This record gives sequence, C-alpha cells and structure tokens, in this order.
Amino acid sequence: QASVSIDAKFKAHGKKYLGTIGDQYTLTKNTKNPAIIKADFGQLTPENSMKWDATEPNRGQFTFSGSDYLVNFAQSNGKLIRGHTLVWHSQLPGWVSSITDKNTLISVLKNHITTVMTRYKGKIYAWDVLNEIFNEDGSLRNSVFYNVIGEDYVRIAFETARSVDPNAKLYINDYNLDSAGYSKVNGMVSHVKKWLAAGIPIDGIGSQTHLGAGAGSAVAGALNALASAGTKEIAITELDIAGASSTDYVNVVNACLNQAKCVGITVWGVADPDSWRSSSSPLLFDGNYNPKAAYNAIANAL
Ligand code: NA
Ligand code: NA
Ligand code: NA
Ligand code: NA
Ligand code: NA
Ligand code: NA
Repeated sequence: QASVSIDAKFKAHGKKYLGTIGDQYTLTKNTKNPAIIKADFGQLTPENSMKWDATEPNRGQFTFSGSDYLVNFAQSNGKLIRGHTLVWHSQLPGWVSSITDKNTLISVLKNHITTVMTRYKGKIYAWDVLNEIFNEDGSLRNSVFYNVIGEDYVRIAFETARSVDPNAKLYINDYNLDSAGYSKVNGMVSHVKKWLAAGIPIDGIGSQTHLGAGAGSAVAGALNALASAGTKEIAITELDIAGASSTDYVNVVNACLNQAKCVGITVWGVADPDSWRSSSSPLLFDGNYNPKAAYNAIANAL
C-alpha cells in the first residue's frame, strides 16, 4: 500500500472515485494486493466474475459464488462497485449465441439482466449494461443480440435494468473512444443522442481507455466529445497504458479532472503481473506490488 492514496486525492477534487479491479484470486494471492486495494483505491469492478459465462453458464441456471465474493469484499471495505457486464458478445455461453428466435432471445436477455441485478440490488453504483456494441466505424456490431433482436435490444436492456434497480447508474461501455473525431466516438455520440431522445434510460458512457504509449493527451478531447452525447455522466472504466509513463497517466487523470461529467477512473488491474496486458507493464504497481513512477506522478498532480 502506498502511503498516499490517489483515490483520496481524486475525491478531494469532487470526483467519486479512482478505483481498480479484483476477484477472488487477485484478492487472495498475496498480502500486498488486497492491502493496496483497501488503502489506495475507492472502487472495484469484478474482472470476470459477473460476466455472462461466469453467472449463467446454462439457460436459467446461475452461479454466483465468485461475484458474491467480489461484491462482499467491496461492500465490507467501503468500496463502490461497478457491475460488469450484462450484455456482451464476448465471454457469452454458446447456449445464448445459438438462439435464433427474437422473442426467445428477449426473454433470455431480460431474465439474465433481472436475475443478476436483483441479487445485488442497491449495492451497485453503476452497471455496464451494454458492452462493446459498436464497430470501429461507428456502426452497430452484428452480435447475436443485434442480429436476432435488432436495435431494439438497446432499449430493452436499459429499460429492464432501470426497472430492476433504479438506484444504479446505467452505462454503455466501449473501447477506442480515445480521441475526438474518431469514427467510433462519433458513432457513440450520435446513437446515444438518438436513444436518449427516444426515452431510453442511459445514465452514462464508459470509455475503457486501453492505451498505447503516448496516447494519454488525446483523452481530454475524447471525453469532451463524449460529453455531447447528453448523458448525465461519463467515466474512464478500464484504464491501462503500455509503458505506464508518468506523462501518459497524468494526462489521462487530468482529462477526467477537467471534465464535469467524468465521475471517476477505474484502472484495469493493480500490479503489472496481474495485467491482461502484462507484457506491456501498463499498470501503477510493479511486479513487487510497489508503486511505480506513474502512481507518484498522479499523487503529486492532485
Ligand atoms: Na466481471
Ligand atoms: Na459468478
Ligand atoms: Na451486442
Ligand atoms: Na437504474
Ligand atoms: Na454525455
Ligand atoms: Na470507472
């Protein structure tokens, strides 16, 4: 645990949190990881336990051991939770992707959303209701949901989520929304404007922010562009930067800081060895679970 908490410093500027991720393994693999989470971060997103493959492996049969653990740890330690994720083309069981009848898929979708959200009703700050539903060009991804139900799946997902847990902020999350003017950014904005105008309850836009070295400075403009979609809020949801340079990390932190709609940042992992992109050493803590230069840079920029 770093003596200075970047989450505490971020909150002092009016932000909701500066968080990270976890699940049973990383929370128990050693003593430093959970200690770092409790001391320096104020929010948690389950890395995998809440995804469709892990929660409803078979039709109508749910498995909540792993998600229960993450939620219970977060709640027992004063950490906000971002549920992740409800509807996604990846990490989706074959029983779902093989469905071809529209009403059947809708029933399945609603039951999945309802069962998962009901179990953690009132304990979730925000839910990534929809994940990665856009092609790079801004058009809608031809996932099973889009192919079988059509664009109406967006309304169905959000309305169902809103009804099940009105306390949670409902988000649409995506990657490559990293610079103003990018086709995917433009598509996100135009679709969300349309959906909101149609009465669909979308509270926020989540920008994954999985970056390469030197890409941090473009984030400020991206958030500004995303702000025009008209949602109540936005958030950097899965932050990691190849090389973890101080300039890049400070640039991203400042991007959120200077944008009213950005409620917080979630770094996708604590220490490099546990990163899904470990070969790029993209996190704030090293192989010894010690704070890297970027962590201190962030602490001193706040
Ligand atoms: Na998850
Ligand atoms: Na689970
Ligand atoms: Na989809
Ligand atoms: Na809601
Ligand atoms: Na917005
Ligand atoms: Na976040």
